[PDB]
Order: sequence, then C-alpha cells, then structure tokens
Amino acid sequence: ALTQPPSVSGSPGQSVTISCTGTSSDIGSYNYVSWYQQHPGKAPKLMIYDVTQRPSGVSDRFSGSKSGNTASLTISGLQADDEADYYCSAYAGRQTFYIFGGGTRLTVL
Amino acid sequence: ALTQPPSVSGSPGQSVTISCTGTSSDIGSYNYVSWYQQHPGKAPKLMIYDVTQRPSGVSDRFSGSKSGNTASLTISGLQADDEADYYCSAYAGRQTFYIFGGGTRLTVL
Amino acid sequence: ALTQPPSVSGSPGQSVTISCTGTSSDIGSYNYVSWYQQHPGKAPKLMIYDVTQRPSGVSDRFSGSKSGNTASLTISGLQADDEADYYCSAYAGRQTFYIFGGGTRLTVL
Amino acid sequence: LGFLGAAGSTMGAASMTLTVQARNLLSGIKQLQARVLAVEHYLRDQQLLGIWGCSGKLICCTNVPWNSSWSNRNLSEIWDNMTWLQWDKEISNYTQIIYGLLEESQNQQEKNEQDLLALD
Amino acid sequence: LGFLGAAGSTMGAASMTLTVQARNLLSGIKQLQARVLAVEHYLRDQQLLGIWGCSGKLICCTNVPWNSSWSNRNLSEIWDNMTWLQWDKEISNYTQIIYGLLEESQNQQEKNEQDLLALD
Amino acid sequence: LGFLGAAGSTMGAASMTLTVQARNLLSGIKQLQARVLAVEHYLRDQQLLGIWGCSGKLICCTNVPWNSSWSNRNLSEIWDNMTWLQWDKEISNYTQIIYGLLEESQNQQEKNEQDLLALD
Amino acid sequence: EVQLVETGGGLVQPGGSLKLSCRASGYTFSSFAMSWVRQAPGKGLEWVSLINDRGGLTFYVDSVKGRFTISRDNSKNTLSLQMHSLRDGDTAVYYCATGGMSSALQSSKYYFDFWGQGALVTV
Amino acid sequence: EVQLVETGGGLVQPGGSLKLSCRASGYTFSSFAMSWVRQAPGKGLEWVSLINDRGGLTFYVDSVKGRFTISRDNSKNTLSLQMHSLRDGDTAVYYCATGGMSSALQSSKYYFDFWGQGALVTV
Amino acid sequence: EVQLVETGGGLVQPGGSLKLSCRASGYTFSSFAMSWVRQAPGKGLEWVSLINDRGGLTFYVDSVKGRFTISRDNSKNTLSLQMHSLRDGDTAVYYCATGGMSSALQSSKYYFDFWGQGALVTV
Ligand SMILES: *[C@@H]1O[C@H](CO)[C@@H](O)[C@H](O)[C@H]1NC(C)=O
Ligand SMILES: *[C@@H]1O[C@H](CO)[C@@H](O)[C@H](O)[C@H]1NC(C)=O
Ligand SMILES: *[C@@H]1O[C@H](CO)[C@@H](O)[C@H](O)[C@H]1NC(C)=O
Ligand SMILES: *[C@@H]1O[C@H](CO)[C@@H](O)[C@H](O)[C@H]1NC(C)=O
Ligand SMILES: *[C@@H]1O[C@H](CO)[C@@H](O)[C@H](O)[C@H]1NC(C)=O
Ligand SMILES: *[C@@H]1O[C@H](CO)[C@@H](O)[C@H](O)[C@H]1NC(C)=O
Ligand SMILES: *[C@@H]1O[C@H](CO)[C@@H](O)[C@H](O)[C@H]1NC(C)=O
Ligand SMILES: *[C@@H]1O[C@H](CO)[C@@H](O)[C@H](O)[C@H]1NC(C)=O
Ligand SMILES: *[C@@H]1O[C@H](CO)[C@@H](O)[C@H](O)[C@H]1NC(C)=O
Ligand SMILES: *[C@@H]1O[C@H](CO)[C@@H](O)[C@H](O)[C@H]1NC(C)=O
Ligand SMILES: *[C@@H]1O[C@H](CO)[C@@H](O)[C@H](O)[C@H]1NC(C)=O
Ligand SMILES: *[C@@H]1O[C@H](CO)[C@@H](O)[C@H](O)[C@H]1NC(C)=O
Repeated sequence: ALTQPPSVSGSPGQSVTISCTGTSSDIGSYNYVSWYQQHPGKAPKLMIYDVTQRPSGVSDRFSGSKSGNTASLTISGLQADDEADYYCSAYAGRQTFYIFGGGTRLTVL
Repeated sequence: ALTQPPSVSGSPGQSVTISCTGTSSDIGSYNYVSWYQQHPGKAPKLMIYDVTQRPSGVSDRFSGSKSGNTASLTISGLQADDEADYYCSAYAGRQTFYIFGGGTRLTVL
Repeated sequence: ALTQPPSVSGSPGQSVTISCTGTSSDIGSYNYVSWYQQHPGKAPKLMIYDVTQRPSGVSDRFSGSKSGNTASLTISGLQADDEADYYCSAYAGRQTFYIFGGGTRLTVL
Repeated sequence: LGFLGAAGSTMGAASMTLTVQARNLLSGIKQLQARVLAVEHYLRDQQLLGIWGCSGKLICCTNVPWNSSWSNRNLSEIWDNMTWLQWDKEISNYTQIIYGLLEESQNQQEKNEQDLLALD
Repeated sequence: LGFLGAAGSTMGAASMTLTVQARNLLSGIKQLQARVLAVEHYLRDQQLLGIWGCSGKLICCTNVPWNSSWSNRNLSEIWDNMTWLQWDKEISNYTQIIYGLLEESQNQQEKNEQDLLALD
Repeated sequence: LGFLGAAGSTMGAASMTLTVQARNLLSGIKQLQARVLAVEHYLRDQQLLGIWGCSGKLICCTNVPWNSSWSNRNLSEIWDNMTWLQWDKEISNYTQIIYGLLEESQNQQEKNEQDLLALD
Repeated sequence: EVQLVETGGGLVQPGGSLKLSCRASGYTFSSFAMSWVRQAPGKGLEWVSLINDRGGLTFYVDSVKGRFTISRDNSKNTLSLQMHSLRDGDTAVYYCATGGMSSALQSSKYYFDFWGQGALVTV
Repeated sequence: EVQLVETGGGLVQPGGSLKLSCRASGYTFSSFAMSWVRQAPGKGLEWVSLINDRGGLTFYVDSVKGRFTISRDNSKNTLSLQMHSLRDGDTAVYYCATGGMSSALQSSKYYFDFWGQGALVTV
Repeated sequence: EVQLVETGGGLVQPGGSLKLSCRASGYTFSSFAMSWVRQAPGKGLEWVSLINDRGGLTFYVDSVKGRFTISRDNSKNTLSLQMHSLRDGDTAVYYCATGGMSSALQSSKYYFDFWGQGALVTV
C-alpha cells in the first residue's frame, strides 16, 4: 500500500497539499499517479490522472506533481465545500496492477 | 499432503466410507483422484482410478466420488477379508505431480 | 558465500593448502573455481583460473584441484614473500554469477 | 521406410516420418508450368501454416477444441487402429470448417499478444 | 467484407482483416513470367519479414522507437481517423529508413540471444 | 562492405554481414528456367532451416554436440584465424552427417514439446 | 452522461457465491477497458479485477485470483463478476469502473475514469 | 501377467550412492510411462520420480530433484534409479510402477497402474 | 602491459549519487568483457556488476540491481558505473576488472583476469 497522511486541514482561501509515498519499484518507476476525491456517501470520482494531468470538467484548483519516490496533490484556493477523503493510486506493474493509499480526510476551517 | 481419517471401521455386510481432503489447487482443480489398497506386507494395488472409474478385475463393491475440494471412497458390502491400509492420491500440477494422503486403517468387526 | 579457513601457516620450504567449500549447486556444479592472491595494500591478482589451470607468468608453485563440493589451492615450496590474503571464487549460475569466500591469511614462519 | 513408406502404418506410427515426406515436396513449357505450380502449392500450404501460427513446425498444437461431430472416436482407435488415408476420408467434409476456426483462433491470440506487450 | 473491403476503413478497423488479404497474395510465356514474378515478390516480402524477426506473424512488435519526424500525429488520429492508404502516402519518404533500422535491431538482438545461451 | 565483401574476413567478422548476403539471394525460356531454379534452391534451403527448428533466424543454436573428428580445432583458431571458405572446405566431407543429426534432434524435441503440452 | 449501475445480491453466508453485474450506458462499451474496485466499510479503496475492452484478458489481485471470475458481454453492454467462497474479508462496497487499461492502438490509461454508484456485499 | 521386479542394494552409509533397477515383463515396456514411489517404514506412500515412455522427460519431487537420476532402456525392458548422497530421510521401500503419464496421442493416465514387489533401501 | 585506472569521487552523504569510471589500455578493449568488484574495508571481495564486450548485456547482484547502472564506450576505451541512493553498506574499494564473461565464439572465461588499482567510495 501507499502511505498518505490521515488528515489535512487549512482555512478557506489557503492552499493545502496531500502527500503520497511509496517505493522505487512502483510510484517512482512509472509516471501514472492518479488522485480521487470521495465525498462521504458517494462513489470516488477522478480528480487527477497521469502525474500532472487534470480531467476535463474538473476545476483548475487541483494540481499535482512527483519527485523521487513521492508525489503530491495541491489544492489551491481551498473552499468550504471540499469535504472529502482524497486517495492516491499508482500503476505498479504487470503482476500487481494498481496500489492505493489510505484516505486523507480534508477538514476546511 | 492430503488428509484422511487414521481409521475406519464397521461390521461385515455394512458399507463404509473413507474420506480424502485437500485444497482447491489440487484435489479440487483436477478430476484425477485415485485410491489404492495396501494389504499388510504387500505392495499397493490400484482400486480406483479417475474420480469414479474402477480398474478391470476389481469387484464392484468399491466406488467413489468427489465434491468441492473433497473426495471419498465407498466400500459397500464390507467383507472380513478387507484388511488393508487405503490411500488416496491426486494429480496436483506440472510442478508437483502427485500428492498422497496418509493411510486409513480399515478394521472389520 | 563460500567458506575458507581464516588462517593458514607453515615454515619456508614446506607446502600448504587452502580449502574452499560450498554446495552442490555452485562449486560442485561448475568447474570454474578460481583463486586470487591479494597482497596487503594491493589489488587482487589472478593466481589460478579454471579448476586446475594457471595464468601465464605465475610460478608453478601454485596448483589446485576439486573433489565433490570442495576445492583447494596448494602452494608448494612456500616462500617468506608469500604474504597475502588468498580468496576463492566460483561461477554459480545465470542468476547469481560469482560467489567469493572469505580471505585466508597466509603466515610464513 | 522411405517416402510414403508409412502410408499403410497407423497414424501414431506415421507421425514420426514427417521429415521424410516433407523433404520430397520440393525435390518444355509444360514442365516449367508444372514446376511453377508445384512451387505455388508449396507456398500456399506454408501460408496456411503461417496463418494458423505454425511457422517452422511439422507438429503444432492449437486452441481449437474438437467438436466431436467431426469424429466421435476414441484416441485409442485413431492413433493406434487407423491410417492417415482413412482419417482423411473420414473428415474430408469438415476440413474447410476446422481451418476457418484455426484462422480465427490465431487472429484472437495475435491481438492478445499485442495487448500484453502494451502493459508497462 | 472480403478482399480490400476494409480499404476505406480506418487503420484500427482494417488491421483486423489481415488474413483476408494475405490469403489473396498467392491465389503463354508472358503469363508464366507474371506468375514467377508474383512468387518472387511474395518471397521478397517474406524475406524482409524474416530478417526483422517476424516469421509466422501478421502483426509483430519491434524495438525501434518512433522518431516523431516520420509522423508527429497522436495515436487517436492515426488508428481512429486515418486509412492505410493515407498513412502509406504520409510516410512514403521514410520506408527505406525504418526498414534499415529494423534490420539493425534484429542483428543486435540475435547476437545478444546467442550470448545469453553461452552462459553455463 | 557489400555483397561478399566479408568473404576474405575471418569467420567471426563475416558472421556480422549475414543480412547483406541474405538479401541478395532473391534480388527467354532459359532465363525463366534459371529464375524458377533459383526459387527452388531458395525454398530448399529454407525447408532445411525449418526442419532443423530454425525459422525466422540467421543464427540459430542447436543441441547437437560437436564430435571433434569433424574438426578438432580451438575456437580461437576458427573464428579468429579462418575464413568461411576454408572452413567449408575443411568439413565438406561431413555436411551430410551433421544435417542428419540436426533433423533427428528436432524430431525428438518437437515430440517432447507435444508431450509437455499434454500435462494438465 | 456515462451511467454505470451495479446490481447483485447482498448478504450471504461464508462458503456461498454471488454474481454481481454492471449495466453501462452513455459511451461505447466495447471501446473501454473495465474493472472492479472494492472499499471495505472502514478502509480505503482496493483494486479487485481488470478486464480489457474485448474480454479476452483478465487480471486479479492475488487474494482473489483463484476465487473471482470477471466477464463482459459487449453486445448487452453488461459486466459481471462471479465470486466464490465468499470470505469474511470480502465484505466491501464494490464499484464498477471504466478505465485501467488500453489496447496498444489507443493512448495509455493506467487510471480509473468513470465510477459507478456502488453496491454493498456482506458476508 | 504384468511382472515388475525391483533389484538393488540395501544398507549404505550416509554420503554413499545406490543404483536400483526394475525388470518389467508381461506388457510392452515402451508403451507406458514408468515411475518410482517410496514408503518410509512408518509412513504412507510418497511419489519420488516419473519418466515418460520414451525416456526423454523426467520429473522429480523437489526433495530429490538434485540428487536422484531416473533412466530407462526400452530394448532391455529395464528401469534404473541412481541415488546420490543418501540421506537419513531416504530410508524407505521403493516401488517400481507403471502409469502416471501418457503421450498426448494416448488417453490420460494421471494414476499409477501396475506396482512391483518393492525393495527396501536403508541408510 | 594492461593498465586499468579507476577514477571518481570519494565521500558522499546518504541518498546521493556517484559516477565512477575506468580507463583501460594495453589490450583491445572491445575484445573482453568487463566487470566491477568491491571490497568493504573489513571484508573480502564481492562481485557487483558485469557488462559484456559489446555493452548490450548487463548483470548485477540483487543488492544493487535496481540502484547501479553499468555502461561502456568501446571507442573511448572507458567504463562507467553510476550508483544511486548510496547506502551505508556500499562503502568499499571498487575495482575495475577484465574478464568474467565471453561471447560464444571465444573460449570460456568465468574468471576475472586483469584487476585495476582500485578506488575507495565511502558514505
Ligand atoms: C502392416 O500391417 C501389419 C499388421 O497387419 C503391421 O505389423 C506392419 O508393421 C504394417 N506395415 C507398416 C509399414 O506399417
Ligand atoms: C459442433 O458442430 C455443430 C454443427 O456444425 C454446431 O451446431 C455446434 O455448435 C458445434 N459445436 C460448438 C461447440 O460450436
Ligand atoms: C472409448 O472410451 C470409452 C470410455 O469413455 C469406452 O467405454 C469405450 O469402449 C471406448 N471405445 C473404444 C473403441 O476404445
Ligand atoms: C460428406 O457429405 C456427403 C453429403 O453431402 C455424404 O454423402 C458423405 O458421406 C460425407 N462424407 C463423409 C466422410 O461422411
Ligand atoms: C465508410 O465511412 C463511414 C463514415 O463516413 C463508416 O461509417 C463506414 O463504416 C465506412 N466503411 C468502411 C467499409 O469502413
Ligand atoms: C530522427 O530523424 C532525424 C533526421 O533524420 C535525425 O537527425 C535524428 O537523429 C533522428 N532521431 C534519432 C533519435 O535518431
Ligand atoms: C494529442 O495529444 C495532446 C496531449 O499531449 C493533445 O493536447 C492534442 O490535442 C492531441 N491531438 C489530437 C489530434 O488528438
Ligand atoms: C518526399 O520528399 C519530397 C521532396 O524530395 C516532397 O516533395 C514530398 O512531399 C515528400 N513526401 C511526403 C509524404 O512528405
Ligand atoms: C584482409 O586481411 C587483413 C590482414 O592481413 C585485415 O587487416 C583486413 O581487414 C582483411 N580484409 C577483410 C575485408 O577482411
Ligand atoms: C564421432 O564420429 C565417429 C566416426 O563417424 C563415430 O564413430 C563416433 O561415434 C562419433 N561420436 C559420437 C559421440 O557419436
Ligand atoms: C587450444 O587449447 C589448448 C588448451 O586446451 C592449448 O593448449 C592449445 O595450444 C590451443 N591451441 C590453439 C591453436 O590455440
Ligand atoms: C574427403 O574424403 C576424401 C577421401 O574420400 C579425402 O581425399 C578428402 O581429403 C576428404 N576431405 C577433407 C576436407 O578432408
């Protein structure tokens, strides 16, 4: 599994980041680190695909990057409505296809 | 290895069964579960081959079947002369070819 | 790793042997057991290659052989100048290529 | 036995002489035309083998199951108690069905191989 | 669709009909010469496929990267929005470069295979 | 170097130019007969390669050991100090023995492959 | 416009079996790879299975490799997942998703794109 | 009418070797696969090795894979098994058996059919 | 007459990287396979990596398989080894050596022949 903080927080109008870490054989070896936003009671929806790409229809407040064996999601302009558990996932190989991390609870003050 | 009871018994004229159990990758995955009767002091001889087939020359009192991840041998019309250790065996794969269970001692009252 | 004595000794003019042991999958399976002489402060140099062959330029006092799952280096006519750590090595396979033993300290009395 | 020496032998005996006869498929305008036609027939059979996924092979296994209606005989009465001429006659009505299935099977496998090579 | 039926279809649709057309490459001195020439052309194409390491294959993958200058299009506009005739015209100036690279790639791989078979 | 350019080079140097010459094996009744014969010779050599288990290959390794009597030379004096013409002359008396062994070796391996594919 | 709706049973006893299915609409079903992902009630997301756009290639996590079967019917625009044995550790909400793979002639995915409503399976 | 008679040595010291053999009669030797099975004095049966009808393919249990060699001579109707190292755990009665494999063109076996008298090997 | 001279850096901090190189002379560089062997200050010799005479095939010990890259330039008669991560256990004198492999058309090696001066790498 991938490691993520259990909780992230900040005040409206501020930016926050959610980290995702793994090892050199999975998150560091392939540039396919996606992020999903799961609102309580709802199915997850795609927020980020590829390391830096955003799906059409998703606001430009969500961005991300990777370095070394880690990656992160940056949420600029945090809003009161961003109440969700964020998950990272990455392609690992032809034997193990996808690895997910734990959810990070975003609390907006 | 396969698991079999250490001992089975009954009176002449009664039927008895000997169970054989394994896992889903061996006895449950291939329908090749044979049974052998080893009289004390003698080499084993074939009693059942395939899941339900009998060799020619063997009495029709010996039959068997499988279900799920288990199989059994049924001896109908038990005779006083059926003094032997019965073994089950099964084909497991192209790496491990055959797996045998422990012997079941048949005591006829 | 291969096992060698930590120390070998003898007087000038005497012969000594240095053993090398392993298992049936490496030193016993391929006849490629080489020996190196590492003088203190110097890089190792080749003394024996193949099981029984000597490099050109190396004195004929150094010889060796193998039997079973072991091999040895024999130094005949031991001289006061043979101050070095001797190592054995062998080809193991296409996954693990070379295995070295520990050095044997040769003390000349 | 030599060329066609196994013709009267059983299928499981004649299957061991495939190289003897394979080597004899290649070894005056009408005679030149006959030679060109022999070459064309050789190449057409090699093309069929290639399409089915059998290149440098005399015996190749496939993924098309036997449908029983083609022949519901036991293996013990085909390979041990029958010749290739009798077998060829027995299934002469089905050779254009089996070949079609073989082509389709390779087409699926070849595409599957490509997809398995696109996974990073 | 039949022979050349997919000619007007996209590259990713026409790629599924390779056997239909492959089977139609083999199927009076001037006519005999025409037949011999057709055989020679078939064998030359098979030789090129063999040199590149593609024997009994209609679709084979290689280790030559696409150099972009040959064509800088997206996959979504080649396989889904283009025909094979348009593609053939688009890269007609580069077919003698790519083939050369393919031959060199196989030459390196074949030698590498030999070396991997000489390790005890 | 071009076609036959490596003819005077050592065996281990000339072994890297196999594609140069392979591509030159394919590239008026008497002339048409000559063309048909050239095709037949090409196909016979390809058939021999196929029988031995070498299809789309220019260099292929086998399971037939060298028997020494054929040639008891070191590798260092064959690949580094000899040409292919000299080697061909040296073993011209044994080429019909080695080929026979190669055919037998493939026949055993092919059957063994079939048996390994019949284990559930 | 893409709608993925999961159906199937709920609570079963250990040792039983369940066949789940997914109805897809709003896109060409045969043009995308499909997969199943599960979330235990108190955990994060876990990938369970992947099937390509033609149904010929299937992949599973080792923990279900010998127990779950994934299949699809491109004419009915329907997926199904048949689970055998049904262990206590398999209690989760299962989601139908579009993405996770491509077919060499299409651009790469390696991400899940469309997610369904989800269905809860308990043991 | 099928007779399988094992021969070979008895007690050896650890680190030695033994060559066991089996004489077959009453059937066509070359038409059947052959195998060796062993039974420790206080245990059940354990499969040790399998050789096909032509002698080209051999299989072993991992515990003997690098120590035992199985071979057959179809002209002499004779099997042999050469054991090296000879560990304490190898004490058993060894049996010669006909069956355990087929050759693609014959019906399936996957069972042992004819059993020999057996021979006791100790270390 | 064969001279193998190692160059490169010395002490780095954990998590850094180093590129070592070896200049060869006195023999035809392209005719021999090359390898790197290391010796910890208090230990014996350990093989680290092997590259063939053409540079196409590389082999590593598992402990460095995902961290070290070996390459050669046959026109410059130069080897290089690029180490990433640089763990505490990688402190050793690294030696450049000629031998360890052959190319099918040459006689067998399976031994290291010529050794360089050596260079000490610390973390
Ligand atoms: C012809 O048939 C007999 C049996 O009737 C058989 O023994 C013999 O080997 C057969 N000949 C060939 C060439 O198969
Ligand atoms: C076998 O052949 C019959 C008649 O052609 C056909 O109806 C049947 O579907 C075939 N079997 C299979 C499994 O397709
Ligand atoms: C074919 O096999 C069956 C067993 O399924 C058997 O009953 C039948 O007699 C066999 N027929 C022949 C000709 O061997
Ligand atoms: C093939 O079909 C015809 C009828 O069209 C039938 O008379 C003939 O016997 C069939 N061939 C075989 C081998 O059954
Ligand atoms: C021709 O083009 C149309 C779209 O304009 C497409 O629907 C049709 O399938 C094409 N025909 C073929 C044979 O590809
Ligand atoms: C791509 O083609 C150009 C022009 O032929 C060439 O200069 C360039 O080096 C090529 N790319 C590669 C990676 O070789
Ligand atoms: C090709 O892909 C790029 C993304 O790298 C995209 O921006 C561009 O619009 C695509 N072009 C077409 C024709 O699909
Ligand atoms: C090939 O090169 C010529 C110039 O020599 C150019 O006119 C032509 O358009 C090129 N072909 C393509 C497909 O670009
Ligand atoms: C011819 O031989 C000389 C050595 O005498 C060698 O240097 C040269 O490369 C050879 N030429 C060819 C084409 O092999
Ligand atoms: C080598 O050739 C000789 C003469 O033909 C032959 O007697 C000998 O048996 C051959 N070697 C082997 C291993 O067969
Ligand atoms: C061949 O190798 C042997 C070593 O076994 C050596 O003694 C002999 O001199 C070599 N001959 C040549 C021509 O290299
Ligand atoms: C081949 O054999 C003949 C004798 O029949 C002999 O004169 C000739 O030299 C041999 N060829 C070679 C290359 O030794």
